[PDB]
Amino acid sequence: SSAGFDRHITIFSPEGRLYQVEYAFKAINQGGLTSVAVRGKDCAVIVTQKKVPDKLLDSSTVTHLFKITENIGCVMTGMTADSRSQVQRARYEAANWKYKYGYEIPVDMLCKRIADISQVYTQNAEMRPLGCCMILIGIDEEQGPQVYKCDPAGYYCGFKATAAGVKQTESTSFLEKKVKKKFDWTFEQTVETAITCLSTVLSIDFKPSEIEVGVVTVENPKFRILTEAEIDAHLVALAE
Amino acid sequence: SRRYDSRTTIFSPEGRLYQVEYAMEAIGHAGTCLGILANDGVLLAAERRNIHKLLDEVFFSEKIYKLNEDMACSVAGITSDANVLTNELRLIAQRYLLQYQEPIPCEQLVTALCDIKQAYTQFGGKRPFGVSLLYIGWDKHYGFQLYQSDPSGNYGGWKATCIGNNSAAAVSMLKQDYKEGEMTLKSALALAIKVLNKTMDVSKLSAEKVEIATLTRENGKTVIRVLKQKEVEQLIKKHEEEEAKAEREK
Amino acid sequence: TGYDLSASTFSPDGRVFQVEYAMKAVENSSTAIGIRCKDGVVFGVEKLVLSKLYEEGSNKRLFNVDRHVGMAVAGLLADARSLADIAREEASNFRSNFGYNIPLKHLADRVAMYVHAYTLYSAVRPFGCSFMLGSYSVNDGAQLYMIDPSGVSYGYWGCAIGKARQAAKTEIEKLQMKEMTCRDIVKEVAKIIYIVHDEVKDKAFELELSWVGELTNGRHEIVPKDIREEAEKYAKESLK
Amino acid sequence: ERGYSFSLTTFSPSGKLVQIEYALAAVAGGAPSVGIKAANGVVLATEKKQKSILYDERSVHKVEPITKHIGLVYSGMGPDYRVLVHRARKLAQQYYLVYQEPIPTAQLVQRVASVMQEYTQSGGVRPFGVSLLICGWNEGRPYLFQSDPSGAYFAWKATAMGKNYVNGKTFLEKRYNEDLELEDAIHTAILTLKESFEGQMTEDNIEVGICNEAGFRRLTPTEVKDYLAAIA
Amino acid sequence: SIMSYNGGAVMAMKGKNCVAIAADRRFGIQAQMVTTDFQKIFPMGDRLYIGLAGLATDVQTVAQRLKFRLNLYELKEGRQIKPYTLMSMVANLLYEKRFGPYYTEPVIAGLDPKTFKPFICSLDLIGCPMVTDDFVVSGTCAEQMYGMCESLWEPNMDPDHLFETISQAMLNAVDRDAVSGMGVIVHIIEKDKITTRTLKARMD
Amino acid sequence: TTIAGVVYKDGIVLGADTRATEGMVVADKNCSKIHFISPNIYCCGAGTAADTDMTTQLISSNLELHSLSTGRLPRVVTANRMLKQMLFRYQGYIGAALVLGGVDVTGPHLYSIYPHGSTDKLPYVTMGSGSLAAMAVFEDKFRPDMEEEEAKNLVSEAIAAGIFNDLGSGSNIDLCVISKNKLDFLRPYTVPNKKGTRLGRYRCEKGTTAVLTEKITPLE
Amino acid sequence: SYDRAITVFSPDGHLFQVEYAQEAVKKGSTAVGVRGRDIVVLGVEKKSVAKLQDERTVRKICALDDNVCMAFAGLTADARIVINRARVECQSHRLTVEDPVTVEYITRYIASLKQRYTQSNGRRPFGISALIVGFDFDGTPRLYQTDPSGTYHAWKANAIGRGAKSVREFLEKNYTDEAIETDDLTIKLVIKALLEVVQSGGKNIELAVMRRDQSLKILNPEEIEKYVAEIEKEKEENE
Amino acid sequence: YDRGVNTFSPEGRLFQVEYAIEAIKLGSTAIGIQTSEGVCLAVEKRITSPLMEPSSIEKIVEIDAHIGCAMSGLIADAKTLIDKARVETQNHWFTYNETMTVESVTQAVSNLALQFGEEDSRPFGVALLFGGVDEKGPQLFHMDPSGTFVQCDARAIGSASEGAQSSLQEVYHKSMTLKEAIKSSLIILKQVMEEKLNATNIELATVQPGQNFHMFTKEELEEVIKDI
Repeated sequence: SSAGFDRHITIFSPEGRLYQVEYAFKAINQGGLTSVAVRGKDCAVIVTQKKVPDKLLDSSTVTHLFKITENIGCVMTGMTADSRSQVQRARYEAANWKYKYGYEIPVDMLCKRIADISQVYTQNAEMRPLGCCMILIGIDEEQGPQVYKCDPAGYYCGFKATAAGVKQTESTSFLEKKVKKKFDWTFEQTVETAITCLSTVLSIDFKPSEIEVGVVTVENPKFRILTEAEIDAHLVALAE
Repeated sequence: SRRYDSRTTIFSPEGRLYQVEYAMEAIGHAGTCLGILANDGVLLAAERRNIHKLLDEVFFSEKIYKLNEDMACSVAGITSDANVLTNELRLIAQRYLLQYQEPIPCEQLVTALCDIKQAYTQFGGKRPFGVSLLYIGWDKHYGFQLYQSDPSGNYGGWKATCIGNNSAAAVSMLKQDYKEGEMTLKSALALAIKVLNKTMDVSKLSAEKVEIATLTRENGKTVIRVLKQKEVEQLIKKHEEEEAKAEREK
Repeated sequence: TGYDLSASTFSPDGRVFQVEYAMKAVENSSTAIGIRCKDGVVFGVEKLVLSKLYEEGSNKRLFNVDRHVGMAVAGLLADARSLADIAREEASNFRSNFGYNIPLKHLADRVAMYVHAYTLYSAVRPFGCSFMLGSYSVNDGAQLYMIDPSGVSYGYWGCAIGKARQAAKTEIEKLQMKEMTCRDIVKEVAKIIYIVHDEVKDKAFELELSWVGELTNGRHEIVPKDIREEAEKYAKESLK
Repeated sequence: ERGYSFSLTTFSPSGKLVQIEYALAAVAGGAPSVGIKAANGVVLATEKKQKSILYDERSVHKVEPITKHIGLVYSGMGPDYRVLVHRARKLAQQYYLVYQEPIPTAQLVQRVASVMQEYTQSGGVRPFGVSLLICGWNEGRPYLFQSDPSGAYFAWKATAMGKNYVNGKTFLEKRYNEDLELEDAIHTAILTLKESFEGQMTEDNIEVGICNEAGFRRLTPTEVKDYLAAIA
Repeated sequence: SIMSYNGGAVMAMKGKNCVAIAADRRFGIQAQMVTTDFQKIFPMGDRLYIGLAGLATDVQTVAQRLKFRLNLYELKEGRQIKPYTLMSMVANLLYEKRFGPYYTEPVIAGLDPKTFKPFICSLDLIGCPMVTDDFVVSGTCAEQMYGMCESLWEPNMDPDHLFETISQAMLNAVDRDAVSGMGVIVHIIEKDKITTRTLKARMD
Repeated sequence: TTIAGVVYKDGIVLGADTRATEGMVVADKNCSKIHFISPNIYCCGAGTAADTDMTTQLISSNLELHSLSTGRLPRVVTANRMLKQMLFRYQGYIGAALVLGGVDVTGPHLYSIYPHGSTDKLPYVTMGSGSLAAMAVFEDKFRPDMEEEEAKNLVSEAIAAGIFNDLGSGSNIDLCVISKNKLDFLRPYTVPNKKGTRLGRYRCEKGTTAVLTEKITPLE
Repeated sequence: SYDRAITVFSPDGHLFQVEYAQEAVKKGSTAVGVRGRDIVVLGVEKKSVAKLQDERTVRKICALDDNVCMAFAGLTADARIVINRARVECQSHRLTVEDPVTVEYITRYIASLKQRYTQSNGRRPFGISALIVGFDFDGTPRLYQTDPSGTYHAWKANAIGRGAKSVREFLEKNYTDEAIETDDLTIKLVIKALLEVVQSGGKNIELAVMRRDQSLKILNPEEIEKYVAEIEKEKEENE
Repeated sequence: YDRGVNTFSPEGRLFQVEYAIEAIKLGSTAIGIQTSEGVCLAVEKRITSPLMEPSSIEKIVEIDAHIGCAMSGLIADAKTLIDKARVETQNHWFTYNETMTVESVTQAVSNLALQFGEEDSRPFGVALLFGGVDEKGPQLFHMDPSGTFVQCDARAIGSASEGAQSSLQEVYHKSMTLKEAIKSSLIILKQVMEEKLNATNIELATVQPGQNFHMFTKEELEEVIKDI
């Protein structure tokens, strides 16, 4: 199943596999983190946890939610040093869309340009292919809300509900039973069904100081990050 | 970064070099081409390999490539490496014609390509080409010519040579049946169907399994004619009529 | 083995050892602590007197990047002042292009992306330094950041890097840095680095302190002699 | 930075390029796909199953157009495909800016396969892990070509790529003749993709694109449901 | 000027199922002829010609750069070149020297190979193609050739009257020009055969 | 050269003449001046006829590349942004005066691009040599939100003012109407000027021209 | 650009890629050359003809100018690119200093080209050895040879190729002063030399003499058929 | 297994610089002696074959009119250093209109001697003696493959280097004459070479304050041999 330096660099195994990429997928799992994204009928919600183990650390500088453009937000998993470098590219690629083409970049075209860059790392046998993932949300005209994931292999797809991190398979098994019964989704139900995803997988039943929620909706297309006070409003209504 | 370097350029402690000998090992298998001349005209007999029943059979040729307006080549080895060489000496002949306003002599086209082929065996840390190929053509200095290239970068003039899988068996029979300057372009065709009767293990000589192209000198034309599949099989059975006559009467 | 020679290869469980091996080189440098007060940041470095032959004021592990930004380093000292040169040069391009003094959330972002850039290729090694950045502005207050050799940065109310890291930050959270001004902090900065480094390991050591805030009128400079003599007067009362 | 500038693909002592032989193993483990030309147009049909019900199937596409009259499918790994699509999109433009003419389908495969051969010899790169099927109707007659990671190409009447490709080629050999219409070739392309799919072949588990003399186009799932109905 | 340094005149004219091209024979330097057999029409495949007029350097230079690019086209593709395709090829070659331009004005005339339909066009010195249906002219004595062709052209003409019209168009206009003359060669092509004739002009 | 455009209540009407004048001599009588960019965007060209051809093909190649990648319809502001960024780079050495018009998702949009890189969105524009004559018809008889029969009558009237008053203009009037669902490109919209009929028979016969040398070569 | 040191030192003081290339010379076909006082005579053996090839495209004796000839051994692909780089240099000497190239000058160009090429980055050394033969101005016939490490070196008689030690031992017991007496008698030394080598009994040998004012003039296999008769005829009667 | 070319030893020196020191132990031996009357400088040739022309090889070669050289170890890469020295003495004459001193020639070469690597490829495997008469009188220098040079008074380099140095420390004194320094060197070379001593196996060259660099030839040379 191995011959040559196929364990070390990005070349083909005798089985057709290539191991340096599928080693990098489980470099995401060393963060100890899990993020959930849910698309609604007229909105898009990202929820993720934050774990602050110290009192000496400033809790306002640990946000994994990042604002890419004025109308595009994202969440980052994996290791922190590679994830913040990939946000810096996505800020740069969106500004060049506006300068060259004169209008706001669609969120699927931005995920294509990130996945094309990540392809080149697993295409040359020199670079290390950036072991961190990527989840974007955004409102598109004549498409509504839409959610995309980009992995460090260069693959991407549009989702309807999304999990990434340590507890990915347990969260998606919860969500696929939720979506196929096909209830209609208001704004607050998508907030409710996203918090109760990682509250039943992780079994926490938390207070509002450990999670962070970004949202976009077609009445205010600005990507906005919720205050902990209004996080608490959805949380005490979740406990009926 | 020096741990992953494979050093495709260095010598071996016995003196020879391994990389092109592995390429000329691969040039034995996968293909069969041969040529012959003694008089007005020269031919390329090549055997097709993929004879599956689902193909379009287009592009006028399979292993024959027209290079100049009066010369062509037959190729053997890695087919993808062949497509880069064939459209490389195709414009070596054109940049000659741009410079001198005269068609290129057939010999110094071969030397120009075999210097590009030699350079990869010598520096750059680069995979050489596993491609050997034939050359027919005509020029005013010497007439009909026949050359052979090797992946090391050395060429040679010939009269009849094969680079097939059983090429040693073909050469051993070409120097058993031959005549210097008297094999006209009908006896050579009968001799061509005799040789690939031997080296092709698929017997009975399917007319779609081989390709034959001839280069004859018409006054200002130098006609390169890929002969069609309607006149192969009558040349096939003509070899078959005489062999039942010669066996029974001996 | 073989999976840990270059920084371009992951391990078969998905982590890079050349960064982890360079993180181990930090805990052989001694100790650098820095906490921020209510209205400023105070650094502190205990300096090992290796021999008598060196001069008092040699080989300072406490740099001065910009007019208001300070740096305290811990690691292989040649890589320390090499990172100090690009950070000193990065702030010069900000003032020349944008007109004003660089903020810390941008300065530590540009440096950490420069440190991260050497954790990807086989041609270069990761740095063997971790360091702290602290400053004060009149429009933003006090700031305090810290950068590991992987390239991760966060905000802190107080941090510690060196040999005894947990044994230093255990006593930092005994303080109350939210309300103290940067005068009584100077006595408390020195005290928590006398209780560390028992006299069996080192014979004698050197105190070196730093200081920034509006009491220093925004400029970064060293403490005066008389103030750090008060802290060295407040040294030998930890024997009770 | 810089590169490596040495080929990591060398000749074996048995005379075989081993990395290209391994790249064909990744092609054979891809999604199955068939392609059939019949006398007025070419049918390209593939097999696209999302792993779960959460995926949006109307987001990505296997069947891609290159120009007005050239489509292109694959069977291999995903991210390598989108690279040489964007390469082949550009190569059709530099032919058009010189000659003011849509590119022939033969000359596109001359230049796409030249990229793949150039990419298996140069320094510090692994070869592609995809094989292609390219259709198009230039000057009336249609065309159907197949490339490979080595850089060669062929001219097929009908062929299959992906898993169980050796069973599809026996199935097409007992099915295809010279005389079929386009709607007949659609019906036998679904009949050969049913050899290897799961139990439910719905309107969104497959993806079909056709050429005419009207040009290349890609079928919507409405009439794909009508072709999937009254099948097998 | 620059175009008046050597003279020259090329005319093409469309007929029924046939097309003819004509040019002068003089080579000279501003007052002084050197020879009377200078080639200005070049063959580009069967039933497709090109005429060049302008500076005598770039006439021989473009006609060799174009043949360099033509043989690469007809070997990479298995077919001959369409007359409309060569018009885009020549226009690409001249526009590359947008600021270093060649001083020539090409004229292309030929039959479409599958459907035998005539085609004529002309280009300026930086590559603006202009297809017409009656005639194109290029060279120094341009205005004299418009008075001929606007007064003599008929729409549907057999190859006999096509030859006599383009002959009287060239002989009367070039005689009125000073730096052009010394003989006129006429190529008239058609789907079955081709014809080269030289006319009895003033050697004056 | 006289090109013009207008924005009516549903779409955009563009118009032009068909003449290319080299020096003071009419070189082409049927030169088409309205170009293809996308299936919803066209452009008219003026100035150097070789510079406008090689520019309008470069941008139309990139928008075919761009729209086939995004999979949706191009926008008019993208063709505006590609043109004025590359004309500014060549510092006005490329003489290209363009009237850009199209109907994207946001509606109809009409631009005018000057060969140094300055653009402007306007409800009606004229470019070319006889543009001052065509402006006076627009300036006297424009009304916002006209019907397409009133618009086509207005543009053909304005192009005719550039025919009968400018020396370097005047032949068959081209038009094109772009709407949200219809593209009517039509070159001979009207024939304002004919050629008079010949009177004297000038006809020669075979044998009236002396031939020195003839050659015959057959083909097949 | 491929930057890698190919030729490096050994731990005892050798350059292994150099002396591996010397063994590629040590199995090429044998080339023998002596000099007379008025006519030089050098001729390779082992033509190894297979009677179906063009006899002129297999030649290993070429000319660099009118006065300078050259034979070689080793592998032929590296040879004819060193030759073509020598043809440019000896032509560029004439655009400079007006006289034709002295035979010592063209050996220093080949030897210095060959040394620095065992010194650069990412290049295996050449695998050929040469014999440069010419009669320069003022009619002084002399010859040289070139090691693959690049040490040019003059001789009175030499031989390279497969079986070169046995021929060099044969010449020292045979090279007298009166052996170079006649122009036909110096040829009888070379034909006696290569017949004491790999067999080549008139059918695989190709001598080529130069009479200090001619170009190279290869004798066809009729005088070698005549010379090998009489060289063996004198051997027939004495023993 | 394979190191790079630029690696330190655990004992700290290098690898391929130290390997090139071993390579000059295979070359032919050479002796130079500094005397206040002038610098004499000799070598053997190591003639291999009777068919070989003897004078085509050389070890003494001149750099300028007042500076000679002597090479050992390899020969083919010594000619690269000789050409850089000849150009350097002419650039100094062109720009300063004087003669470059013997010491400043040597450091102009010794800076070149350690410049290999993987950018812009191995150290040179020769060893050189530089004899010359500048304005400080006669000089004698000796460089290294490592690029380390130092003034010597009687230096013997080659395969018989350490055997000759011991026999040379006993006969040298600071008040020699050139006529006896020439004779004292050929006594040493008579011991260490393989073949017998004659007028073709060796050659000499002396540089004087009065005249320029003079190389002896096979007519004035054997009167030293017959009067040994």
